[PDB]
Amino acid sequence: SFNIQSDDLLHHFEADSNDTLLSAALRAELVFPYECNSGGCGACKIELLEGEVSNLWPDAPGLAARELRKNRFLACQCKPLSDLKIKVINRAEGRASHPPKRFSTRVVSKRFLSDEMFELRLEAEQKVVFSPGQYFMVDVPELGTRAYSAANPVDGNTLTLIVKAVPNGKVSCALANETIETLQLDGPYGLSVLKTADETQSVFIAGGSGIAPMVSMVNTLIAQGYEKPITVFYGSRLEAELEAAETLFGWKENLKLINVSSSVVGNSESSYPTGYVHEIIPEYMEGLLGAEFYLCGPPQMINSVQKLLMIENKVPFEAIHFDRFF
Ligand SMILES: Cc1cc2nc3c(=O)[nH]c(=O)nc-3n(C[C@H](O)[C@H](O)[C@H](O)COP(=O)(O)OP(=O)(O)OC[C@H]3O[C@@H](n4cnc5c(N)ncnc54)[C@H](O)[C@@H]3O)c2cc1C
Ligand code: FES
Ligand code: NI
Ligand code: NI
Ligand code: NI
Ligand code: NI
Repeated sequence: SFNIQSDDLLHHFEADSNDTLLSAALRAELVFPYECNSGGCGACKIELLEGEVSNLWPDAPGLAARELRKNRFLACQCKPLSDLKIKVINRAEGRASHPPKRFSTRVVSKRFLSDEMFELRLEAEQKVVFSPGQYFMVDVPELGTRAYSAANPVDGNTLTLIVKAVPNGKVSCALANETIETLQLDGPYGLSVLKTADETQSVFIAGGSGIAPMVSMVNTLIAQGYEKPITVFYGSRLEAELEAAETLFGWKENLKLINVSSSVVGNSESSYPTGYVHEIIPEYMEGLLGAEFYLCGPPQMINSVQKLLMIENKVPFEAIHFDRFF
């Protein structure tokens, strides 16, 4: 156990040799800036002042090469080799209600939603807790560990994942194609979560695997009797996934699913608006004044929709929740 000190933190904390600095801080009940826990966003960046560390992923894109030369690391990609003194670069913007914990699961079902998208249902030996919008780190031995979002409302010892098999992707393709009886998880993690307050309505915008946290959040709203409008914009190049989306969300009168197809040929025998979600949203924007927006999944879409909302319209930063998968 190594002692980790920082003037930027409320108190020092211990880190086990097997934890990253970010994981250890969160288990120590500290607020710590992060978003993705996956080396892409850069939010968890630290400067190493005293001590030695192991860099889990030198080529992590969340850090510029110049920053590495200036003794910076990503806390989510950094393990201590000694007691440390660190500087936390960014201001922390939120704290999760449930802290991350390691636990085992049994895979109780696998179901293909389309050629590339499938649903896993997992069972733990104790209740699986999270805030809808959060994710769990799923390890596949000898291949890697990746974040996957809860796709269910919180419910006993269960967890649902919705995974897209990424071409040449190590972990997602293994989850798709292998028969795996047990999975070791660590979570929940994540700060982009369902919130209900003074918003006029809720708007959920995703593409591909980004559907997963949307299903948890929307189905939670349905279960909890949310009465304000819920609008889901969902895009894919594969119309089989748009069709799958129709079955994934629960039903309620105030829920509208707007599937948008960028597919080359017309499939499914159900015509959708064509193009990309950032092309379709503008004709709804007048009616979405005051919404809470949740943006989930792929970079091209989150980038395009972010510009649409904050530049072309006047949606404040505070009304938008970013869940970037990188
Ligand atoms: C917050 C968050 C939530 C997510 N939720 C979902 C979800 O609900 N459903 C879903 O399908 N996907 C989700 N993803 C994406 C998912 O975590 C994987 O990135 C995706 O499944 C592809 O992983 P892969 O191993 O198959 O592909 P790979 O291309 O083999 O690896 C995926 C990414 O990890 C990079 N990488 C390479 N080496 C390492 C390393 N040592 N450590 C970490 N990363 C490395 C790769 O360069 C690549 O960019 C989420 C991602 C994030 C950050
Ligand atoms: S939380 Fe570490 S790079 Fe995103
Ligand atoms: Ni102490
Ligand atoms: Ni404390
Ligand atoms: Ni809770
Ligand atoms: Ni455009």
